Amino acid sequence: KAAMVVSEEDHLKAEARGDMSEAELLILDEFTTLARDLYAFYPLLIRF
Repeated sequence: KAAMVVSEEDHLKAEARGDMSEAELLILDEFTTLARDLYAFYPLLIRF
């Protein structure tokens, strides 16, 4: 998940043309999802 979101972000940033902050909003929702997944699993992972 982290790899995909970061890679789409990098491709977006490379393709600077046109209105991009919309796709950045979509990827920021995806990143909020990803950080939520991290704060769901990584606490148990750290404890383990």
